[PDB]
Amino acid sequence: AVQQRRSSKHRRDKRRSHDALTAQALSVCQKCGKKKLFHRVCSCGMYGDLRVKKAY
Amino acid sequence: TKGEVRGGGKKPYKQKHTGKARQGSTRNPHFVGGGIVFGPKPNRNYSLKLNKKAHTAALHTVWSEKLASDNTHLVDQNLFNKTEGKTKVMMQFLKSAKLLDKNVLFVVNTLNTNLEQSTSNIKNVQVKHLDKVSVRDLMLANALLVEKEVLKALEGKF
Amino acid sequence: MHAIVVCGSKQYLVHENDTFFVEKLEAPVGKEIQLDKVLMLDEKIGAPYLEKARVVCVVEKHGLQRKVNVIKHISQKHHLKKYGHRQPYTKLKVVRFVH
Amino acid sequence: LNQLKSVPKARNHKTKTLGRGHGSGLGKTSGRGQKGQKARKSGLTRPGF
Amino acid sequence: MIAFAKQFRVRISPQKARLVCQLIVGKKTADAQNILSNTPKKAATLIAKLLNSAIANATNNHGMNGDALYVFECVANQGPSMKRTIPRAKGSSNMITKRSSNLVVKLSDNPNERQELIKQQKALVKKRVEGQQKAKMAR
Amino acid sequence: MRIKGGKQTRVRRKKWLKQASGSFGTRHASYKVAKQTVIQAAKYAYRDRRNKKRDFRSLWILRLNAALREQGMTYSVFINLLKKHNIEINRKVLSELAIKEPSKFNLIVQKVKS
Amino acid sequence: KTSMLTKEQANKRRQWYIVDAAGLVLGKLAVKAADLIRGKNKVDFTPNQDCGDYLIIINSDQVVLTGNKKENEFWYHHSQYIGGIKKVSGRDMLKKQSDKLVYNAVKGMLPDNRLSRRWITKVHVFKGDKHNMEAQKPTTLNWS
RNA sequence: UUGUGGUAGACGAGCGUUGUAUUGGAGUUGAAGUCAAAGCGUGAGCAUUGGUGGAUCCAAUACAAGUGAGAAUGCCGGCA
RNA sequence: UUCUCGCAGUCAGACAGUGGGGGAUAAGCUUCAUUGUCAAGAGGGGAAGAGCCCAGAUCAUUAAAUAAGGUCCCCAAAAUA
RNA sequence: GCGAAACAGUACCGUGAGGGAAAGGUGAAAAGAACCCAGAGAUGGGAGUGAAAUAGAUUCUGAAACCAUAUGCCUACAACGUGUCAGAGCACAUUAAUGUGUGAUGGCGUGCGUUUUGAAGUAUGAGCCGGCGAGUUAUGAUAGCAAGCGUUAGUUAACCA
Repeated sequence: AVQQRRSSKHRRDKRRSHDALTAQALSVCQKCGKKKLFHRVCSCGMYGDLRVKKAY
Repeated sequence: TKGEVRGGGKKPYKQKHTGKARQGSTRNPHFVGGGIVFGPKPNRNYSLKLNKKAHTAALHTVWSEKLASDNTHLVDQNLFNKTEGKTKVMMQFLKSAKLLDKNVLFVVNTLNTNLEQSTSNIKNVQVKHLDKVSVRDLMLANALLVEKEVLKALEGKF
Repeated sequence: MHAIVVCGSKQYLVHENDTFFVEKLEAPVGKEIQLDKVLMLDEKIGAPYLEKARVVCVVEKHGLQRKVNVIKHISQKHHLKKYGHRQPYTKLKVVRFVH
Repeated sequence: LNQLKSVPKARNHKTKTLGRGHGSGLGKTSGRGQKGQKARKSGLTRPGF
Repeated sequence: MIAFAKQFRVRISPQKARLVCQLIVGKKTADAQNILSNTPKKAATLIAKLLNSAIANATNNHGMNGDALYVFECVANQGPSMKRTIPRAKGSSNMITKRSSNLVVKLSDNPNERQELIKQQKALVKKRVEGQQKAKMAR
Repeated sequence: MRIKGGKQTRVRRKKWLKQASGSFGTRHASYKVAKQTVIQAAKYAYRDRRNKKRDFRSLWILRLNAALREQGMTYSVFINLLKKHNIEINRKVLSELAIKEPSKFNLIVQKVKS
Repeated sequence: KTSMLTKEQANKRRQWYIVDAAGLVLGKLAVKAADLIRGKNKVDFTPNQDCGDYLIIINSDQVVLTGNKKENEFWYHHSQYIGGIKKVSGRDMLKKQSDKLVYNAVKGMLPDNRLSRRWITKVHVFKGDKHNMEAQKPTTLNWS
């Protein structure tokens, strides 16, 4: 469907206002020097302290 | 004008099924493509009729103003000589005659070469002959050095 | 204590130590004017108009009213007549009294 | 009366331009009503009509 | 305290860049670098590299604290986008645009560095008021 | 003789823009719509220069009549009392301000007694 | 040029009052409540400076109505649905809510204004005389 | 004294812009154009200030106007 | 309002009354003569408004006295019998 | 302004006759941002150059509309072309000016043309900004105003200097 008139910028910004993005959850990774996002693996490839997979 | 510009007369749009203006031409004077019918027209006369009686009356009045202006002191034929084209001595003369800022006009009927080689380097001075002097040129100067032979001829001319 | 004066067609209740604007009454700046078309100064009133009652006032400036832009128009009929309005007035204040 | 001062004696009378201006007439109707045949280009039919 | 880092024409829509960077404006870099290295956004690496270059310039080229720096303001400017024609059904076409962006972010050290802008604006309007006053000082 | 002629039009449009300010967003930056809103505001101003002048009278009359009926006598009978005896010309606003300066309306209400 | 009118700003005061409804009839009590709340009884009335006070109306149920009116004129309330008109009579409202009836009457009697909604809730109306609203030290202003 | 609504429509009186003729002025101490400001104007308009700007412009009188912009489902460029 | 000269627009009108033509002495119907209005001119009363009633405006003024109309409250003005 | 200030009738369009655009500007002299830092690099930042780097090759300039963010204020029970006049509250202090900036609330307030009997309209037109955009001239005539001449005036056309 098509509106008979152009949409006001105020509904543009007000409707887009719901698109605010939440922040990421983080953790504390001690042996690897990383501030790792929660319940994931760190840049060292250690998830909960295990060198499960090689760094490179 | 419309037909003076190059371009084939045809409708780029179909007359129906188009929401824009009619636009029944590729080029249209409301475009930038041309077709202007209101511009410079090279057909005017650039002339206006003026009778000789009124013109002669205007000349009589302007020469009356000149003689009454009093800043029309007389000169002689012999004084037009004594120089080849040396304006510097003539410049000293004219500043000694308190003319530097206002235009200076010379009247002549003998066409002396000494004056014409001079007074032809500065916009503040120019010579002109009685047959070719016009009312504007007379009042363009406000400062004239008049010769002695124009007097009787001008009086007899009326 | 106070007075009521009539300037133009408007009444003004003025006490002491009060400054105010009124209509232009052809008064030079810094001069003293006795005002007579007054009413109800202090237990003093006359029936049609108050008699033998005045009030001193001192003018301090002449001014012009705020320039309003009166653009009176008839729409769809091309009427668009425009004018700018400033109205003269005098700012003045009373001094002590006079009766 | 010089080039620095030139004023005529009662000339430059009332002119009329019908293409511009709207606060003093001479706009779209241009002082000749509306919907006349003469409003179309090249009106003013032959005087013998 | 400018600490800016201009980018000048990487091809990305600033509409999404503003939306992703409200979450980092006014906050430090230590708590932001980790999250930007982890956020699932296209401009994450771009903004991370830009802020790293800005920090390097601030520390080396000028010399400041680093422990109290934080993003002063977001801005993702709209430069010249590029227009390309796309064909469609029934021999029709549309004229779509691909957006670019200028990225520049200043870094501030104190809880201040905003008010002096108003102070200097007031100064430049004052010098105007003395300029106007001097106009009537002619005798 | 071709003249670009662009500065005068932009100056006139700047003046039109400066006619009003602080409007509802797009209105204070839309030239034609701003002009129309300015015209509507001028109509408001003229119509109001009529209405407020006619309505101050009603406001004063009401605010007096409230007290007068709280004093026991209506506004119209008060006007008649003025008319029939001791006709004192006074503004309804000034009778208001007489209340704002207390201990003086008592002189009026004792003077109205014929 | 200047005779500027003076009205108080940011100055407000609201008192508690007591009014009866035994001999009263809806119209006169309604107009008196309306011009009391609405400020038509203050020498210093200001349209935007809290012209209203607090009112308490007691024993509304014994109000007298002129006979068949109680079943002649009907009070309707329409819901969001078709046939949503619920229609009641005077005898029904007299035992269920006449305080709401006088509420409706005075709200339709008051100007439909942004402040009038705050004006209309300034009055506490009860069919009895034993409740919490009597602990605010009210004033016996009846027939007012 | 009479007024002073006013369509189309008639009249009268005006303002502004470009440039030519001249007088005159101003001009890196900063022209034009520019934005910004809390003026003067009965109106077409006229200032002032401060910063950008980097080199002509304006005051007065006439003359000739590609001489006066909101609409033309107008045209172009950019922007939604 | 008569005379001359210049410039035109105007012949797609509408409403109401008074009296008529048609029709159903029907229609906010059509066409008419007169009266006024709107077009071309706004306000106040009619809750709303081109034609209805009172009306016929340079502008401004925190003034008064009135017309139609109105005076239980909305919404400004009164009561007495 | 020749369509064309440039490798212009060019690119491009059709298969072909034919149709047919756009875009110029560095600084004084490039001395064109050498050297360092970050990054893969572009690039950015320093530093340097230079009178100036709001002179950085993105280049004479840089309004509007368009998109943002922030100074001070208001706003999440409210029937509004969102404004006027009153109006606190707040934050200030000017082209010293009956000061400015925002406006809780009160009173009231159904666009601009267009053609039209008559449109606030659900008739049409407009997304916005900028630019551009439509009563000239020739030969005469009519009438007015003004000027000149003047009652055997006056005018010269073409034409020559």
